[PDB]
Amino acid sequence: MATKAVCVLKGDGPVQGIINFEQKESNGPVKVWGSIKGLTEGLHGFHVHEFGDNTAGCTSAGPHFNPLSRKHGGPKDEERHVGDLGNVTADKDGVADVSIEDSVISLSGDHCIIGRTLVVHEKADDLGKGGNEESTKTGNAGSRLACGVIGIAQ
Amino acid sequence: MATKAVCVLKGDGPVQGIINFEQKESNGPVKVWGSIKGLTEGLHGFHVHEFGDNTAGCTSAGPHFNPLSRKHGGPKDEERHVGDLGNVTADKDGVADVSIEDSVISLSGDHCIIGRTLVVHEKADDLGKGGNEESTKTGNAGSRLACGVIGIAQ
Ligand SMILES: [Zn+2]
Ligand SMILES: [Zn+2]
Repeated sequence: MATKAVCVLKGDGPVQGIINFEQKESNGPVKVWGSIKGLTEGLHGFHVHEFGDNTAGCTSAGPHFNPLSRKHGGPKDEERHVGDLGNVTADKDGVADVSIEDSVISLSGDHCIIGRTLVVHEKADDLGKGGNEESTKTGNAGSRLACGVIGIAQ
Repeated sequence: MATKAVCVLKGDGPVQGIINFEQKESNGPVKVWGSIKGLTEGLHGFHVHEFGDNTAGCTSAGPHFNPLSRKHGGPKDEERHVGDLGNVTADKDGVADVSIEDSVISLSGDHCIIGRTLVVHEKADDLGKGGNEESTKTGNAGSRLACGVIGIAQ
């Protein structure tokens, strides 16, 4: 069973990064860390999308991974998509040194995110609190700057 | 339980392709089809490798996916790696039309190839019948020309 995964995020602009995942036990959290560069300073939505399909770049990854058909939320919310990892923050150099721990995604089982797509977005995810229709779907995080398929790692 | 998967192959050179996987029954075969271009005319090894890790390009994909610790063979041989999908054939325009049906790989359970890497190789795989060590490991198929993580598809 997988205890590590990795994702190489690429896109058509300056955004690119490598993100690691580790889950030492299948009943425990997944640690998510890595570095993405090229980002405008501040918050960027950071989500696992349903499909690991990059045939049309980031668009073919589909919507946020949402096997329980919930509304969009922030990672601390009970009402959230499985793929709702919230925001990552880039510094004044444009670098996001990601450090997230999440207990809803998994590397095995029904919430398994291996073979799905991680996407870093153009804007802040409002964590489902924006009061418009879009907030309940995407958090108003805007376009997909860079993405990659989440793969099993050694 | 995935029934469809896709893989976008890319590498440092011109080899590019999209390969689709479909498995309508969990205990049934997998259909594998699509097209790779930019290849030299002739046969190229076509394998699922163990890690869906592209951090160092196709090198970080590691060895052929081999959960049952067998020897390398062709896809019709009973002694084979789970990831041994034989050769694809490129025509004079450098295009390989891939169409195979395989009963050893799966899109679910312990042989599951989602999150691993499909790699197209520089030379013909000798199907484990070239009589040196290298043949029983890699089939002497040589360099990795392009690869991608195998992702869940709609
Ligand atoms: Zn969401
Ligand atoms: Zn092999």
